[PDB]
Amino acid sequence: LQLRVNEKLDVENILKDLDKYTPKRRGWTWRQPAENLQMGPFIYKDASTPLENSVALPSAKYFGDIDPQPLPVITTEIASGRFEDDIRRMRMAAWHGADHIMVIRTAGQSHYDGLIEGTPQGIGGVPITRKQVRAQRKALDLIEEEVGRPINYHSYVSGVAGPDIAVMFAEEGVNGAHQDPQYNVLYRNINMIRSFIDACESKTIMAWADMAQIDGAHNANATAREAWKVMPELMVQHALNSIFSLKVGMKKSNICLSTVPPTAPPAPSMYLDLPYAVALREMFEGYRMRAQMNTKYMEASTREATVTHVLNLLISKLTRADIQSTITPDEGRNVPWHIYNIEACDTAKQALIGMDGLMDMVQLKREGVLGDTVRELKERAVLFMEEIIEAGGYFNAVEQGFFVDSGYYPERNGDGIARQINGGIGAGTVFERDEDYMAPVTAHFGYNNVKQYDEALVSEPSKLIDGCTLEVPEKIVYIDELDENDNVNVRMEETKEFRSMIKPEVEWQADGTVLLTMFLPTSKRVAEFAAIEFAKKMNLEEVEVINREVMQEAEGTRIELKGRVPFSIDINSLVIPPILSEDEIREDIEKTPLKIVAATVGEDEHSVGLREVIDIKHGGIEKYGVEVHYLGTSVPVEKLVDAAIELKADAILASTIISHDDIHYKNMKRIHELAVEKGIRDKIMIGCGGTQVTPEVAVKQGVDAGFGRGSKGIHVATFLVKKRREMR
Amino acid sequence: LQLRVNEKLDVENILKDLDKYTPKRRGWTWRQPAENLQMGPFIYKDASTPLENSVALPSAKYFGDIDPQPLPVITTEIASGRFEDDIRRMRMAAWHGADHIMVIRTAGQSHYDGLIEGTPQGIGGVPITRKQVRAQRKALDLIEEEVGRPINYHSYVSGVAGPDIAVMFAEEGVNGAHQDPQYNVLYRNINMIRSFIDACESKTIMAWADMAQIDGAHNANATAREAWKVMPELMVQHALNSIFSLKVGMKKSNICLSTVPPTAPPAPSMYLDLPYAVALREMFEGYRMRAQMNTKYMEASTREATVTHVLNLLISKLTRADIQSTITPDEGRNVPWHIYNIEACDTAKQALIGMDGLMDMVQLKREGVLGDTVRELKERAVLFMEEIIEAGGYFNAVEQGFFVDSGYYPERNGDGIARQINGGIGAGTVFERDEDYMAPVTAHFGYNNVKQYDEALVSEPSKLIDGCTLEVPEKIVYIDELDENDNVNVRMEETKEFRSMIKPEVEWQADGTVLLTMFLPTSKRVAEFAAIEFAKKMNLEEVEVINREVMQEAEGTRIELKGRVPFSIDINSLVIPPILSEDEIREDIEKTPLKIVAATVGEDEHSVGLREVIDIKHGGIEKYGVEVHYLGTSVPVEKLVDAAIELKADAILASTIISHDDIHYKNMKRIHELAVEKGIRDKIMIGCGGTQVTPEVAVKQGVDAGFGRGSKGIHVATFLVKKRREMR
Amino acid sequence: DFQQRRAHLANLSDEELQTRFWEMAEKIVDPLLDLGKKNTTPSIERSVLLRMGFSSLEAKAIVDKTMDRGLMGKGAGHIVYKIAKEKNISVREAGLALSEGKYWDDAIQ
Amino acid sequence: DFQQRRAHLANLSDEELQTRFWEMAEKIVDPLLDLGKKNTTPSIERSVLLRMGFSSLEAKAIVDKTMDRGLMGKGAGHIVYKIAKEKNISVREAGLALSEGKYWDDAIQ
Ligand code: B12
Ligand code: B12
Ligand SMILES: Cc1ncc(COP(=O)(O)O)c(/C=N/CC[C@H](N)C(=O)O)c1O
Ligand SMILES: Cc1ncc(COP(=O)(O)O)c(/C=N\CC[C@H](N)C(=O)O)c1O
Ligand SMILES: C[C@H]1O[C@@H](n2cnc3c(N)ncnc32)[C@@H](O)[C@@H]1O
Ligand SMILES: C[C@H]1O[C@@H](n2cnc3c(N)ncnc32)[C@H](O)[C@@H]1O
Repeated sequence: LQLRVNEKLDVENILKDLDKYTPKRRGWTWRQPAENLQMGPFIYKDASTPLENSVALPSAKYFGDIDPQPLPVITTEIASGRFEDDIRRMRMAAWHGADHIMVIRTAGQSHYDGLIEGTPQGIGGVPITRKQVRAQRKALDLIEEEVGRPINYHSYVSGVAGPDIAVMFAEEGVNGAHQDPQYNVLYRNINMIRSFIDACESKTIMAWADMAQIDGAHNANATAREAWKVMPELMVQHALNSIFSLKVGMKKSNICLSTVPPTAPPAPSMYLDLPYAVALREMFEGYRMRAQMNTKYMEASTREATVTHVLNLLISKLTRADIQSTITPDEGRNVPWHIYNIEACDTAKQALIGMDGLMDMVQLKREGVLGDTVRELKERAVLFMEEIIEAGGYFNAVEQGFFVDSGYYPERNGDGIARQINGGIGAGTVFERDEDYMAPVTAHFGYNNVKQYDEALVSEPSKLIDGCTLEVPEKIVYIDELDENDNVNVRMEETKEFRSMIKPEVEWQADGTVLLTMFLPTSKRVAEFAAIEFAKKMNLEEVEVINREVMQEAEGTRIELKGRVPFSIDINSLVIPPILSEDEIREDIEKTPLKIVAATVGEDEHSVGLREVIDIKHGGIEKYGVEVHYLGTSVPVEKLVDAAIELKADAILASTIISHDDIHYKNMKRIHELAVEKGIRDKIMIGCGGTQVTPEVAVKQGVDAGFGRGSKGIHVATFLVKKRREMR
Repeated sequence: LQLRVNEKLDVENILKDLDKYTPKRRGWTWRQPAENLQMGPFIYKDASTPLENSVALPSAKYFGDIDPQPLPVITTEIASGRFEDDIRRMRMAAWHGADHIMVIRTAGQSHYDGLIEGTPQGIGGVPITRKQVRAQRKALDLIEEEVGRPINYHSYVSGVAGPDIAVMFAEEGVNGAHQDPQYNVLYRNINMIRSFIDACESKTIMAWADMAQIDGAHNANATAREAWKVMPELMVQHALNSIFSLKVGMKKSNICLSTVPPTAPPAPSMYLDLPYAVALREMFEGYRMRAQMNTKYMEASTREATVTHVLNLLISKLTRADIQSTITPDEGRNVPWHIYNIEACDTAKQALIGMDGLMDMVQLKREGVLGDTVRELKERAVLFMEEIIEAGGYFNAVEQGFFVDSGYYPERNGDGIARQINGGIGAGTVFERDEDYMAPVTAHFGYNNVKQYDEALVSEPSKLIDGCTLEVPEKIVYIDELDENDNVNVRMEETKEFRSMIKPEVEWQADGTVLLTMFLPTSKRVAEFAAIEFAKKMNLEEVEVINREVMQEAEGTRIELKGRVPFSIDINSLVIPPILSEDEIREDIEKTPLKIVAATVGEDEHSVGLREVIDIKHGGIEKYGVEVHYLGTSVPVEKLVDAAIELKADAILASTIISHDDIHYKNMKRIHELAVEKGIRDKIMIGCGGTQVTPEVAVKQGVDAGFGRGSKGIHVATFLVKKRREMR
Repeated sequence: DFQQRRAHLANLSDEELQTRFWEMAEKIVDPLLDLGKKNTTPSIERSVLLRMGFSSLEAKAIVDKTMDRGLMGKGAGHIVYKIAKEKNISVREAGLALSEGKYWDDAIQ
Repeated sequence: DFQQRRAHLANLSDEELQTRFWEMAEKIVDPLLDLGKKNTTPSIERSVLLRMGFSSLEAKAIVDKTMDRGLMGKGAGHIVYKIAKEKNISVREAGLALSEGKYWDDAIQ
């Protein structure tokens, strides 16, 4: 009920009646293919259904403002700690094509040994609670009906409270989530016996909810010393989670490998990463690919990130990507901002649309060094697996440091992370099930003695209680807030203030950050500190240098800084006034043709300025179909006016470059008077141009239009067709 | 005389004694392949010789700051209007890999009927003269010895004064030039007979100088209505200049087609441009390919520009580029700034290197839809030529408006440019050569009757005069300046001060410009205007909005603006203060192991903070090899102390999140007391952390270090290895 | 080393090699799945309680008390269920009671 | 349209089509090069003068007089050269003078 494209999200209203919000729909949605889709003048081969409302690429303006959408689901990651601001960004992202919103959790949420409740402020992520998931799912319902296409809402099931979250997620219609028991062990040191036992249940629940599962293997890129060495391990992590999840009962089509090309330039990254990508699509046929973009080998340049991303996207197009997640170009510079999520989404769209149909024109040289390297990588993985069994299994393998090691398997440098079968978080919390163990709910993995009560209900253990919450959503206990001071209501109350002053933001309301970019002709360290002194003198505060690039050691340095604006702008204090297009102009001249006579007048030999506004090269009026009779230079006003009569013209266009003793205005007078003197004056137009002309002062000398420095053919063509139009 | 990598290029000295300067080199230089070149940990297949001095890409730091260089010569376009400023940018561009520097001429130079002299200020380009040419070539001679690889200097021979310019470029070292007699007629309306008779001489002078020639075909992209319909015209313009140049006597290997891929997203641009590219290269085997980047379907997003540029670069890689030109990604936004040339050079390099070896793994599907279109394009082009002949040749074709028509040849829409064989600039300046016509000079094309003076000199007509300037540089007449107000020295005296104070600049010494990017939560119009007011209030003058991007209609809009900083800074008034790496910390702990006990202490159950500075996931000390015994939460202080003795820990790290009643600082004091009491205090390192911890206050409770908000493993591991060292 | 080690795999066809990869992957995981069948954890029991009608707060309390009495092997949910039936009370009441100390002696019995 | 126009190419191979394209390109430029062989221009002639050791200010002036007296057909360089020989003075003497109205009588003679 609502959403009007010209009105913002009523975030306040969104936060109301969450206790009553039920999700509209369940499960993961893929995009709808659209075979041979025509948009404007083009036909696309790898497109999905267009959006109902959306913001097209800037250069879409040359093509009817078409917004072709590629076939992969597109991810953007939004999680600043204030989900209530983030909700606004989600709306921007969906307009720019994002259909998979990933909410990273407040740092260390893996460690919470149960659900948390309400809307505390997060740190480097949003604290995941029922109320917050409802806020956003509710929000994304409104945003998705508007854009016209369903959005997959996504977060994380990782940790010691996986089963708890999987339940909450499954009730609230969370569409996708990450779950990898190996993540918990390797990177959070969750006891490994507890991690694997919990996953069985977590995955069982996610299967119920028909959610997309993403794995944890991107982590091995980040923790590898040299990521181009870690591919055997990735294959192993992908395999182990994949088959575990399958045997639990999750569908092959919901199990997605999280696969990030290992390297970036100046490495030869296509060559190093492409065989990995193929080997992976081949060994893992059946399963889904979630491509995601580089973060390891990335710096403070948004340009550099973007370029590397297009190569990431290329690897995806040359192989296969079911999901293509994105990383914001500022990720390694600053906590992501609104504008950079949007950059990311546009880049993914742009690049993938650019490559529409590419695989009908390009193919892999499958035999050749590609084939050999693919065969080699597969062997390295196989050997990793054989050695895990030789050590006596997965647990022994982790205890001996086989994972997170810096070697190119089978080389072991001996610097892995060894977890201890008896150690880690929640070590000592596994409990043997008795013969009479029972759980009366849908979607329980383990041994369940239901027969001791009812033979018949074995296949639907929930019946013992006439629905668990997966059947009877009313048995869910919603908790609003547990902390009276640290919550969304207190925070929103804090900025009722802005709801009609205005100021910038990057992530939170009125947070006042802006980006400053400048070049400074000096060494980099001097440049850095000089840059801060300029930003101070522009009244910015909390000034930080966040990118330095060297142009040349001596010649100077590029510097970006972010700063705070310590005041606002009253919108209503703004003076804001209340446009013919090149094509409109061209159609006008076809209907009624327009004819011109033109000379550089007096004893002036300077020919270029006039030529500039006539030759088609730089957008002169020749471009718009105008017919031009050029009489050269030093051409007396007399002969120019006689020539307009002679030729039977619509306009005189003269140039005055020489201007000593205002001879350039003195010669406009003439043309006007001479044209009066002869009588053509009202039936013909007269524009006049010059270096020292002022478009004001030249209407003053009798003539119709004046033209100074910078005049283009668009300007003189504009004039002609609008005046002509005052008459006829 | 020198050049030192930390001293700024001395322009004034460069400007001295120009009447004595000769080129060090003549002719064009290609890049030298370095087969299977190894740099850091990688081998490169399509690398060329490295540079002796350069700036590597940002992300090159992760790989030992290698700076691999690709096969094609790379271009950047530097032409601000003041060549003396532009030299400094050339140095920057060169360090960033640019080895072809292209100088766009002042607007309308084509219309100057002869050489101009001195150094007046250009508009939209550099006024090309012998002085300005000698200055830039002299400077480049220095900048190329610095980086350790020859740089090609390039400008334009177009216009009425072709042969005058080609002579001057021949004499003065210019390494490459644009020259297409079609450019002159079609886009500048110069008489067609004059144009082709001049091209014969021009191209001969260019042949003599072993220069690379770039043609004018790209212009047909700009003047197309729909660039994807313009291709058969393109093939035709490429042929005519190419065969013409061939028969004049230019080497195929110096004849470079100017080929820009015609489309850009959201068109299916790879699918459209890839067959053209292939067809062009199949047909013009033996000729050089000068790839150039798209400017037609471009806007004010640097991001958008940059991404389309990568697809442009993919096109080249999938086919061939002998020279790869670059477009600055600000080119639809402002006249190119220093920093955005450098972007372009980095983008070109980063993409190409990232595709190194790419064609060993991927190939064209040449049979199938690509070959069908390759063939069709070729046939359309052959029919174009047939009709030209059928029309009675070039001159009739042009008169009948065959060129610059918006139709998809042979579709003709009737909107072409028609030039008059009788007409245009320089109509009626063609003179018949007589039987006794003679020119006593080298590199003259036409009928030369030297026989009437000496049959022996027929092959060496300048012996008649004992060498022309081509043989006797000594005879060249150098003109310094013709105008004593508008020259390089007046401009230089204007900014003599700024040469120990500083300000920002975008293209010209102390021009004071900077960029400001911001998001504002309101519709784009208001956002634009609001943006202008914030810039005003920031002490910026001459403020223009240059880019507006809609995030969403209501939610907000990204604005970018340029403006001028009216102040300067003295580099002395600046207060500038005078670090261990990851590897260093890892090395220190490999060699000397480091065992820690840790706990959240007292009754406190908040565990996350401490694990977050420990688990390897977000950079906690685990990653460095620290042996960590974790005791859990609510661990009494004494327990943690006894644990440290029993385990022989080198340190205690403890967390304290609850801070009611200063209980954080208190348990800090009680740990130090207990340590002292048990007589291990000077043997042990104690670090204490938590949300309300102020390090300074922590140290005052007797512990060695305190850790607050935003602490990371690197902070903690840094203090541990530092303190332990200090301790012994 | 890689050369020496790969020797046995050097004659496998791609599908021998791929199925072998997967076969071993499967042997590495079967034992982990077995542990998941025969064992439980407090998160599993808390999650079972969520689904039976209880809050997070309430699940914690029931499970914490379930561990104190060494009853995990029966399933916290089972406890709540059996108690409900031998007091002729609702699931929702047994569990709330239990979450507050009542009925644990009865459960042990 | 296009499909009709192209019928006579349909049977050509890729090699014969390339050949045809270039032989037609050369037919098209041949008359243009010819014009080159047999004609000169103010720009060509200033460029011969530049190469004979004259500034551009000089070369414009000599060419502007040569066009005036109708002798472009001989070569402005030629004119300078002949005059230098026949008065027994240096090429630049010949030219400097010619550029200011002297010896144009002698040239016509
Ligand atoms: C190159 C040049 C010449 C060339 C001529 C160029 C040619 N063939 O076209 C030569 C031929 C080299 C030349 C000669 C002289 N020139 Co002069 N020339 C210049 C120069 C450097 C460039 C101007 C130019 O072409 N700009 C490029 C175009 C794009 O700019 P624009 O002409 O202003 O055109 C734009 C706008 O004005 C507008 N526009 C212009 N005309 C029209 C007409 C219409 C209808 C419209 C709609 C728009 C329009 O749109 C255009 C694009 O946006 C200027 C100095 C300067 N930096 O401006 C002097 C300058 C104009 N000329 C000057 C002088 C003094 C001379 C000489 C007297 C010097 C001498 N020899 O003693 C001679 C006289 C020539 C003569 N007989 O008129 C002075 C004029 C001083 C004065 N106010 O009297 C100038 C200003 C130099 C100076 N500042 O001292 N010079
Ligand atoms: C999540 C949380 C909890 C969770 C904790 C779950 C867990 N496993 O940790 C639960 C939900 C368990 C919890 C319980 C309670 N909490 Co609480 N909790 C929070 C919250 C929202 C975030 C804490 C967090 O994890 N932050 C993220 C981490 C990464 O940040 P961090 O701890 O600061 O760690 C960083 C630094 O401090 C530093 N660091 C920290 N320790 C150390 C140690 C070393 C050696 C080093 C080198 C560095 C270091 O490094 C980290 C980042 O790099 C905060 C509010 C807030 N915004 O801080 C309160 C808060 C701390 N808790 C509060 C309270 C009152 C409670 C309860 C009493 C509420 C109740 N039930 O009545 C209970 C007490 C339980 C107990 N027995 O102690 C108050 C404390 C009030 C005060 N003035 O002391 C807070 C501030 C909220 C508030 N403003 O009311 N809550
Ligand atoms: C063949 C030719 N001659 C001269 C000029 C311009 O020079 P005047 O203003 O003196 O006519 C142009 C225009 N060039 C755009 C360059 C593009 N950035 C490129 O990559 O080539 C031209 O194409
Ligand atoms: C499997 C997994 N679980 C949880 C966390 C979050 O970690 P805590 O709750 O343990 O702090 C992460 C970490 N990063 C996000 C993924 C990345 N942004 C991506 O695009 O895949 C993780 O990889
Ligand atoms: C400090 C953190 O502990 C949780 N929490 C659980 N119970 C309470 C309570 N009674 N008061 C405050 N916070 C509580 C969250 O409300 C909060 O974010
Ligand atoms: C105004 C333009 O005219 C040309 N020019 C040619 N001769 C002269 C002269 N004696 N004084 C000034 N400019 C001159 C220039 O090179 C200048 O830029």
